[PDB]
Amino acid sequence: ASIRDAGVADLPGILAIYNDAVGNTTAIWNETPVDLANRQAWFDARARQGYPILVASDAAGEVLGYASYGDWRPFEGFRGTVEHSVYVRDDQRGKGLGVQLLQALIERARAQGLHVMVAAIESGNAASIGLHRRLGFEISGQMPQVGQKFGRWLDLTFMQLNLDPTRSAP
Amino acid sequence: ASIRDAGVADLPGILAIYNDAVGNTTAIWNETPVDLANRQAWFDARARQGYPILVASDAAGEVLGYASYGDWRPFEGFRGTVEHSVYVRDDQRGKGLGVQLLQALIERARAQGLHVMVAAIESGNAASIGLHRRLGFEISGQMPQVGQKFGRWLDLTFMQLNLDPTRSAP
Ligand SMILES: C[S@](=N)(=O)CC[C@H](N)C(=O)O
Ligand SMILES: C[S@](=N)(=O)CC[C@H](N)C(=O)O
Repeated sequence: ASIRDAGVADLPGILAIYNDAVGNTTAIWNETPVDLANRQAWFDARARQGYPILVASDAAGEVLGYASYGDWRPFEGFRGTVEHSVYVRDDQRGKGLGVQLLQALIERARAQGLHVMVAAIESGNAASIGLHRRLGFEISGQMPQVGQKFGRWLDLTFMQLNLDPTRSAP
Repeated sequence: ASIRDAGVADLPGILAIYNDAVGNTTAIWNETPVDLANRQAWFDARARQGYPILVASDAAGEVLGYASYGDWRPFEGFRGTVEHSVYVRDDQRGKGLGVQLLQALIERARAQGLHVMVAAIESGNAASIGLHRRLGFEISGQMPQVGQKFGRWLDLTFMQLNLDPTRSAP
């Protein structure tokens, strides 16, 4: 697969992947599916902030997965920190697309001069925790029963990657 | 001091405390002061969500401190979790107002049917972390350099309290 910036034509594929995660996994703690308009607004909001939306695609242009990041917490002081998301279409798992997407995202974040990338992962998702660990992320939090989905409590694991360790001051 | 729900007449007092924290402390990671309208909007927004705003007041009716809570993360799955804030006027420290406000806030949260209360504390605030530890809060996050203020990086500590540990499922 090849990694590139998402275009409007990729939204339908992104939408399908997102809604599949919503209905079948704990990767996203939302149970209500969204529509195209919702993802179009999201697409525009990201462009407005200069934040990237990447997609793993093939020669045909099918969306095999996507990744992006946005603000983490609503306070001026967290401006050097973003929370990202990586979604691989179910049938494309086990092919390293997650690694390709996250590596590309890390490079864009660093190029944008950001300082820290935060990952919010459901604690039982060993596959995701491992992917992040091998890309430099370190566990920074374990928060039990802070979430819920499918009628059960869920635990959240926080991980983070410092994009510029030598930058001792903002 | 007595603890009661805030009213519109308490906003100027709350505004002063908030803005003083903005300019002189690392309790809130914002460096821009707000105006009364901002607080009035916040006041009405909390009421709409059924979230309380409590004030510690004296015989003269002065706001010696205030506390409240709101959503922690923007996803449906976190609806059982709230993030709180507690501010004591700077001349009223050492008078147990923080404990008084937090204990009252905890009871309100439990009564509203919430599952977890989260505190977001600058890691160097030993006093605040100790106060929360004594109220049953446990450390669940330690994130280096995710914030900044006064031209330096700041570390964030997350602490949490399960309000109803016997509730097996949401
Ligand atoms: C919904 S969740 N388990 O907190 C994951 C959120 C995802 N990283 C996002 O930024 O949309
Ligand atoms: C700005 S901060 N250090 O993340 C504290 C935020 C505070 N708990 C609040 O809810 O507004």
